[PDB]
Amino acid sequence: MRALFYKDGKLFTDNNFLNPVSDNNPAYEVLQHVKIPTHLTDVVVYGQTWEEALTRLIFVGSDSKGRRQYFYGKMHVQNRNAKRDRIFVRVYNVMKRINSFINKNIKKSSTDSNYQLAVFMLMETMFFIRFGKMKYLKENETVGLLTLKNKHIEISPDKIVIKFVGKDKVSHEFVVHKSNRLYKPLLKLTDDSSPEEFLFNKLSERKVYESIKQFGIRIKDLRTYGVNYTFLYNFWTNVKSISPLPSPKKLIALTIKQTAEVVGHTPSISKRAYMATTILEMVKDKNFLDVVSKTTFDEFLSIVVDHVKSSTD
DNA sequence: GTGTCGCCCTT
DNA sequence: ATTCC
DNA sequence: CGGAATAAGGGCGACA
Repeated sequence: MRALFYKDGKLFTDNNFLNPVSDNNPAYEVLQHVKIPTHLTDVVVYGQTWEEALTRLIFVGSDSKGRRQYFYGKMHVQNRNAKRDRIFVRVYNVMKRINSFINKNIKKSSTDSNYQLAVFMLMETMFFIRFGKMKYLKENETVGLLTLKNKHIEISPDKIVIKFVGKDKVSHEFVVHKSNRLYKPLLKLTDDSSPEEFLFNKLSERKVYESIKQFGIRIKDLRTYGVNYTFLYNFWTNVKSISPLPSPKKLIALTIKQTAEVVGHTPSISKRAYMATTILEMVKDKNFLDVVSKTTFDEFLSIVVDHVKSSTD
């Protein structure tokens, strides 16, 4: 669709606002259905009907820091939500490969990029930490996995504590005890003598992208997966543990709250942006609780994966 | 090859 | 993404 | 619970 330029209710083909579109351009219908936020500038509106806008990019504008902010139609958003079912199955199906890659590489020297990649994947599948692009470190002092420095790693004789300030200035602490798979290779990777150096000093964005590619997923998919995996573990444990069973509502709520606290974000975003939609609806089915009764977690996980498989298509 | 940018899209 | 409503 | 408002993340291919 053609990008039209918006000024004071009016649409133009050029960014200098010298060439107006016709009064019957279909994007004017779009403007009847959406509010252009007053805080955005340099607004671009796509030339399309409202029906076409439902599934597409509608408009873009610059916020006060000059960032381009994109607004999408409701069906685009719904189609986005629907993907999480598929992502959840896909990661489950590739986890054994990821663990095989970790185990193969985690015995190498700490200066070997393959070792570092192994430790990156292990930390990620254990803690679901965000990728950590350098750009937000520079722009906002934001730390994620790739931008961890030795300063963020605190070594005690019993434990290792990873603490850093991540997206939206939300502080995070993850603890790695002596008995953890991760403890030895993390202790090995960290350089106490160089607080300001990156932990993953032989990695880069490109090198991470190239390595994750072999598993058919992105790093953020490991986070989507971990949220669901964690919800399911908690759901199972809850059904199995709490003496008088809470109401349905109360149980889902408790499970989300627990899951969101492990992951480090709000219950609201956990459900809105991470939980697979089919998982959520199957957990409302009162016929489901009985299936849970006498499963192992893996049997339980395996039934959920199968139901999500046959319900995504 | 590297570090960054610019666009798109997501949380 | 958090916050607010 | 849900959703509006707006801030700031990730993914990917191209530029310097």
